[PDB]
Amino acid sequence: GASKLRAVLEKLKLSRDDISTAAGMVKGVVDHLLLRLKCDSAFRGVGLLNTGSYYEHVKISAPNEFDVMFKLEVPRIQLEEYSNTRAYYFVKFKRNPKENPLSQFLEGEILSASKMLSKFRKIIKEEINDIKDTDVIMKRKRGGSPAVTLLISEKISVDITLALESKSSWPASTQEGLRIQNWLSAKVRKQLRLKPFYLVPKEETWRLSFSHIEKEILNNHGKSKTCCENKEEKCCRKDCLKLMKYLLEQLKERFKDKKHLDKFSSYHVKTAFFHVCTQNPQDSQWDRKDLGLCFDNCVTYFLQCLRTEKLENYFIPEFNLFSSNLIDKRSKEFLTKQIEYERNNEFPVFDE
Ligand SMILES: Cn1ccc(-c2ccc(Cl)c(CNc3nc4[nH]c(CCc5ccccc5)cc(=O)n4n3)c2)n1
Ligand SMILES: [Zn+2]
Repeated sequence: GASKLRAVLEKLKLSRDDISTAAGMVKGVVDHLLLRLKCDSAFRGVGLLNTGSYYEHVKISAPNEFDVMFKLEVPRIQLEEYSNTRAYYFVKFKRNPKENPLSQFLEGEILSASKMLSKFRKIIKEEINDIKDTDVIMKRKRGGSPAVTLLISEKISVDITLALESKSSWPASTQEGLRIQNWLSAKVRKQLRLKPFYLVPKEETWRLSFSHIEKEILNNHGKSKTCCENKEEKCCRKDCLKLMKYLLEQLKERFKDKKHLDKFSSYHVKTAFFHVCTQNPQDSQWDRKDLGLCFDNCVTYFLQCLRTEKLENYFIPEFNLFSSNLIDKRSKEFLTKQIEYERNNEFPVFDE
């Protein structure tokens, strides 16, 4: 069955790597925003999350939809967990200078996201009109984040998310997360947990974000340090993740008229994939020749998650992305059946 999956992956590789002026239109827009933000008092320390993440694609079937993250370092940050949610936090300050750069967004001890987002939108709003280069128009749809969405000409779309960066130890609710010890090693888990973490808005609560960790794992993904560095140990982890992402997008596109799959997104698929990486830590369990079987492990596991309504966040295991209060039974049963139909029909959404 690996023949059809290879073709899907090769078509997908060709649209990725095909010459496109898109990422260059995005970089120029972003560079201007960053310069204008930087000469403002609240945003002096603003920058891009990854330098080279102008062409950062969440949607693997839409090469004109980009997603970028602007970060702002918050020293001496004081976090308070909201309502035992494990993942949502009030942000207050230890306060070294009474007025650090973010003072103008406080309400009491607590940092206001809505007010910080409003000034961020407005500054960006005042630089879009200033643009003489290309056709740029922004759209404000609710949710909190992705905060600002810019449309460059007819096809190019960019989501801009503002995130706070903290360089201190990850919050206690991550303690039992990142369960990579038996796969990538305990040492690697330590090195990654020494990296910063982020907070995005989503009640003026912020949500922990570990965006930046996926690139770190995906580029160094084997139990063997030489995974995918020769022909004797080529594995299919990356391809399985891409095929899972493309499955959800195609299903979401096929059923955009109904509402049942609106709660699901690629991070649900990413999460479930990395849980299978923990379950199956050996490179031999990810042999390239076994693409078809391995993809089926991933599908099977994700379907198990839907039916039991349990999908643990990868960093904060007590958080169930599939709880009833987050996604109702109807939605999960609808997705379960659509995937079964794909699985038992040699995945028709791939040849279309
Ligand atoms: C986009 N959204 C909206 C809401 C949340 C959310 C909800 C609850 C929690 Cl408890 C958290 C905690 N924060 C969080 N959880 C993730 N999960 C992954 C996917 C898995 C992964 C990623 C990289 C390496 C290995 C596995 C990507 C990511 O950036 N985060 N960030 C995040 N997320
Ligand atoms: Zn590999």
